[PDB]
Amino acid sequence: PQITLWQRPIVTIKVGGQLREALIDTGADDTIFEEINLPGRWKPKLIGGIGGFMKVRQYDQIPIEICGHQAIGTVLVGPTPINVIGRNMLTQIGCTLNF
Amino acid sequence: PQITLWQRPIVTIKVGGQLREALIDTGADDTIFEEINLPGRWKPKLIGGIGGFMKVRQYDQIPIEICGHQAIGTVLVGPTPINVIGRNMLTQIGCTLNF
Ligand SMILES: CC(C)CN(C[C@@H](O)[C@H](Cc1ccc(F)cc1)NC(=O)O[C@H]1[C@H]2CO[C@H]3OC[C@@H]1[C@H]3C2)S(=O)(=O)c1ccc2nc(NC3CC3)sc2c1
Repeated sequence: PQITLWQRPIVTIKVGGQLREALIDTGADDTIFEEINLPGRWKPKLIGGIGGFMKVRQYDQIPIEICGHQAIGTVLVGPTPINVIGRNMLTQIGCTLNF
Repeated sequence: PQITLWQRPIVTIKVGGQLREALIDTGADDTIFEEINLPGRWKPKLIGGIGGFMKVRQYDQIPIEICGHQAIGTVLVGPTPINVIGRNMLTQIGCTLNF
């Protein structure tokens, strides 16, 4: 779809067998969710944002469905105030900005 | 223009008579710059992001040029790790997401 920006660009996600909502976030390099339970090994990572840093778990090669489009890639799990779909996944679904 | 997401979507800005670069950030409600000097009255604001909160100065009705497009609106000034153009300005330049 085309999505305008009058409201937060929130879409429906399936990840790890669970359903969530997440913000299409062109300012995010990576994809971050709070309150998901992913399988297998992970690696602790510190990431920076406004406000400072956040410890996350880094999971690699995770399948995700983003508004009906399939992608796989790294998902970070940690205390973000809103789930975000970052460019690592957006590039796989052909998402672009236009003005 | 159309902008893909293989790299950070950074554009050239003029704000307060000064030239800067900033990220087109659909995950940002508001527009934030570090290291700009805006004229006139402002109001202290705490904003949240990953990592926690950040104190900013809130300036209203600030003209900005974003990749050659004119907008006016609220600009927040404070210690962000990267300057961001948020939806308050993106809607005025007709920016949309597409996939
Ligand atoms: C640069 C920064 C913009 C990136 N963030 C993405 C922005 O879109 C976030 C999304 C957001 C919204 C709300 C919220 F509670 C928390 C986050 N917006 C945000 O803080 O907005 C703030 C601010 C703007 O006005 C209002 O709107 C929401 C809120 C309020 C004040 S990030 O979440 O820090 C992030 C994401 C992925 C990522 N991947 C990395 N990988 C490492 C480098 C290789 S580092 C990294 C850092």
